[PDB]
Amino acid sequence: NMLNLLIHRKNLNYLHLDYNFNLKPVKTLTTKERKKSRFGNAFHLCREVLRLTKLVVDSHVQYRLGNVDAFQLADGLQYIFAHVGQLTGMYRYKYKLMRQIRMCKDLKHLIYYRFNTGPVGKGPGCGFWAAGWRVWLFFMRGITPLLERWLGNLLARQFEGRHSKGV
Amino acid sequence: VLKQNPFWWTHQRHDGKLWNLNNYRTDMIQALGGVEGILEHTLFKGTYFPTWEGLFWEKASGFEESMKWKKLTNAQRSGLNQIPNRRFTLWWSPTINRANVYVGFQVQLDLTGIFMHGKIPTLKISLIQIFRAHLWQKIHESIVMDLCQVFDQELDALEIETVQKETIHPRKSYKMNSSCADILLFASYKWNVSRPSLLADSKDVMDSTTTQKYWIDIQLRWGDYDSHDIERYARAKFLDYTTDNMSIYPSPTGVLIAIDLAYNLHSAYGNWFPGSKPLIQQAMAKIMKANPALYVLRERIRKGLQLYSSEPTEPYLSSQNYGELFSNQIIWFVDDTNVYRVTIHKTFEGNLTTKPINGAIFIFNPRTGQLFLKIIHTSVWAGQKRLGQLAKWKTAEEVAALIRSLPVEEQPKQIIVTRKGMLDPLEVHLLDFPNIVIKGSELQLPFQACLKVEKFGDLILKATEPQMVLFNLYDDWLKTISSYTAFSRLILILRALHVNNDRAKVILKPDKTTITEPHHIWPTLTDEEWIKVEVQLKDLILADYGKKNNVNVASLTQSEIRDIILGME
Amino acid sequence: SGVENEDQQEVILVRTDQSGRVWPVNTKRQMVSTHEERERVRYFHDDDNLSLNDLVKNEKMGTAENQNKLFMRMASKFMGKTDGDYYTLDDMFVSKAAERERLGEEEENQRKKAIAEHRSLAAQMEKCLYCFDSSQFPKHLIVAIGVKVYLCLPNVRSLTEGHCLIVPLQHHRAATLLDEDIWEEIQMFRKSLVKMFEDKGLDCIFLETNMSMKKQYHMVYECIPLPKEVGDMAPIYFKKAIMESDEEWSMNKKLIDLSSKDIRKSVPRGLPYFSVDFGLHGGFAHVIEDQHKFPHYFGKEIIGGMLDIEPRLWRKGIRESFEDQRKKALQFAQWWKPYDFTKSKNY
RNA sequence: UCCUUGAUGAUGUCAUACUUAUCCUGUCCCU
Ligand SMILES: O=P(O)(O)O[C@H]1[C@H](OP(=O)(O)O)[C@@H](OP(=O)(O)O)[C@H](OP(=O)(O)O)[C@@H](OP(=O)(O)O)[C@H]1OP(=O)(O)O
Ligand SMILES: [Mg+2]
Ligand SMILES: [Zn+2]
Repeated sequence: NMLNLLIHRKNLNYLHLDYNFNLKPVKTLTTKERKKSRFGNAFHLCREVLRLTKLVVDSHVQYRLGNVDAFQLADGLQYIFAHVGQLTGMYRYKYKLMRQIRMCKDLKHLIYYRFNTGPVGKGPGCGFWAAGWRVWLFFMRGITPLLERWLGNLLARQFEGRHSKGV
Repeated sequence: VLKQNPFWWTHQRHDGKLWNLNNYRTDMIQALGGVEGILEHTLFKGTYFPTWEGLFWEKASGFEESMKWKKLTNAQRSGLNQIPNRRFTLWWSPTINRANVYVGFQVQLDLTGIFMHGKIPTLKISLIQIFRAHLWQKIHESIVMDLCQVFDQELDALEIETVQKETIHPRKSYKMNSSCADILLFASYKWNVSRPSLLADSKDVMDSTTTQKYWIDIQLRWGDYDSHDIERYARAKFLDYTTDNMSIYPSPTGVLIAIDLAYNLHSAYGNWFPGSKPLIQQAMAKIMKANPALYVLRERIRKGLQLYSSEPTEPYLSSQNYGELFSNQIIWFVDDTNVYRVTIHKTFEGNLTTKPINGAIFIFNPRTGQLFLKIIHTSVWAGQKRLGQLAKWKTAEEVAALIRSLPVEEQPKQIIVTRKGMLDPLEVHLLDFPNIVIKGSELQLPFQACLKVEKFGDLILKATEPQMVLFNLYDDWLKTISSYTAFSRLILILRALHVNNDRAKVILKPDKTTITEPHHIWPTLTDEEWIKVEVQLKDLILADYGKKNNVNVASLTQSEIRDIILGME
Repeated sequence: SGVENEDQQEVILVRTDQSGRVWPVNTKRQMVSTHEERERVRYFHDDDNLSLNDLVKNEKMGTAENQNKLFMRMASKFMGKTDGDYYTLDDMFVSKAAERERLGEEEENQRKKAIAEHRSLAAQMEKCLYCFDSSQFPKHLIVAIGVKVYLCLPNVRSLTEGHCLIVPLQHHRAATLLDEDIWEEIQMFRKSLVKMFEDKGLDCIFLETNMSMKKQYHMVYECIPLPKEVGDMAPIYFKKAIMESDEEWSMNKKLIDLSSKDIRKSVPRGLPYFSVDFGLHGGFAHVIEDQHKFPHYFGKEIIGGMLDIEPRLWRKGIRESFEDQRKKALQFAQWWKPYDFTKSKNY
């Protein structure tokens, strides 16, 4: 609701934010409409963070609906945290996240080799999402002030206005 | 000179080349994997060339030409600086666009089953141009229709009632998540099917009989280097699509067929009912080499790659085929050699000028002996008469209109052409008749010489109105000999007419009491007399070939003599 | 089809492609609607007019460009700037799918292409030395006449003694563009000229230089006799000089061998190919890219260097007396009396 | 019961010559 109230206050009726936080144009845009509707790293960071959380919460919703499993929930969460850079696309709008992404890959190499040891083969079957969970919460610990400042200046420019030659 | 050279210390006019790197190139190929291992990183399979040998690249017709020499304003080369790189980026596209090379969000491409990892600069334009005008949907519904029409002709060999094509929403071809049903079968009593297996498996029929219901699905993927194993893909999509709730099938006892557009691989995984796996094998093998939509795919890929090939073509009639001329099919020879014929004369200024003469289209049956002579009058050449080239198109148009007027019983199965330039117009003008195979001949025939006969020439030169005239060049031969004996006799006669054209007439008419009939072309002889004149015309062919090539005919082997007389070595 | 009455006449409007096939030619942007309810359903303006058989037809008739027509339009001025990411040349190409200006596509194709091709061809025909009914056409350098090809002699000082040419009647621009009936008759003149120069103690080198195939140059098949003590050293010169021709780090692997493959099934229909054949044995061929690092002569220069001739012969020629010195045709015609195969009226 | 100033066949029609939303990339002629 927040992201498309930001869309509808900017009168960008030709954009559409779907329910999985993919922003697509409804029609084919002119040059003026395309320059008007270019967003920045604040909007797309908030949109991709909300994509990651909706992936997590929907995994839990399909567990709570009776659709999936306990074990398949654990392995789905372990995939989500091992593959944020492949499921979301947060890296495009802040690149330093590769530091986190590679780290999760390293943990996936550390855990699986200890997990797939004996009779257990190379199937999916491994939900040990504590490590990737810690890595993506420690990311959020530092991305909270950066995004609060960026979204604050975004809202302040939308509601106060831009100061042309003020600074 | 403002340019700096690194070869400042030598010159090849004086010192020579001083380095040679062909051993380097040779074991560079052998180190990368060989040509076979290199070309699996490429779209070579998507071009569907049989071999790689005579492939020539063609940077002479790209955008870097007459325009882009003097475009000027070098800020042009700021957005359009990646346009020389497009062809390259197309060619190695199964390795640029991998999962394991770009860790990325991996969006789907527009109306395709193509996924683009990352934001490769010119790849998306190339993929839009190759799948221009809804080619995924047309490829999918052309394969569904082909497999249905395969099932529309094998009813009373299997247990059937009626195959039925679902008209589902069109937006299922480019949907990797789930599918619906590409055809539904309707068996008479029951099918004890087998179990799920592959398309290239051997045996083992078994479990439950599942009356009236049988589905196939058709999945078109766009493989990359990492994932183009079509069998593992087919079984994975089967086990995912049959055991989920988003995709619900009529029966649990059907097959899906996976086709990789990038590599031209195909396979299947499902419940095979008896006498269907060796049917679908032959069917899919036929469809992967005759489908007109895959043809547009392949030609658009080659088109975008600008990559050509002399040495392979469609497989000709060249030498070893020719026994297949005399099967139970309707085969035509078409010859347009004498269509646009010209005679040159001098004017009062002295300068030589060109006036046309009436031509003909030579259609011959090599399995009955029936002839179609289409006399092409001068009054269709009112409109160019300086260069020609519309000869090919008027010939193809008249052959197409003749097959159009001809009943469906005598329609050809193969049309075998003497001049290869006709292979492309007929292929256009016979799109109304898809079952006609058009095949070229390396084996050149003397069918131009048939109009050297006085009856044909006096018919053509004195005409003033286009007419279709019928003949039989096997005059009464089929009462005693076979079609191929009569055909080899006719090739001997026409070749001897092409070589000397008068000594053949003297030898075939040595006596006034030897006669010929007005219903027929050649004199009436008993079979011993035919053996005599066949040996004589064989001598006329061989002696003049040896004279034109400074060789003796008493040393030539039987295969060499056959190649001299019948075709060309 | 199209008519276009060129100053009195009638010409059937046709287009040639790369492969030399000749097809009959039948006869503010509004940003159409390249979506639906929220979903994209077509890219260009005519993705629902074309059927599958129509795509097969337009793939066969369609010339081998399809990138160039779009890149010409989106290369021009007043058209923004690719700002790195978020607006590349990819989505610029998606945005340029306008609604072409009421058969303006067929108009530009027909008018540009048909008229341009005809205009160029007419000019070439008018000033062609060959194609009998032309303007220049010496007409006394004719020695032979065949069914479809003829011998000629060059209009200039003629590099060697029995220098001759094998020219077809019509413009055909290549040997790979020839039909088999013309090609088998060029091979008969070739096998007769070899037998004429072999009994005279000479040797034969048959050149075929085919430059860029869109300026419509007439086909001419060289024949340059040089003495046998120099023609046994002739594949060495051409083998050295083909590989020290064209743009280094080329693609197509220079010096195609033609020992038993005889360019008809060696070089694809469409792309330039210099070729040289030594007598009756086929020699070499070189697919030409980069039309500036390869001279339009190239063969008379190698032959003219191994015979130590001045460069005014091979480039630009030296003219002769317009009837008097050009009666080497008289000398050539008494050479080509025993080896004439084009007549039988010699009673 | 007002009110303000002039530059030597013309005028019209038809024909000929000179520049494109539009693009292609270069050769003649005599001793
Ligand atoms: O293809 P491999 O080199 O053998 O590696 C794969 C890959 O892991 P890496 O990313 O570390 O290479 C898979 O993940 P992705 O390919 O999807 O990134 C992973 O499975 P997940 O997808 O579940 O991570 C899989 O693990 P496994 O084979 O145990 O299922 C693992 O193979 P290895 O485990 O043999 O390294
Ligand atoms: Mg700018
Ligand atoms: Zn000409």
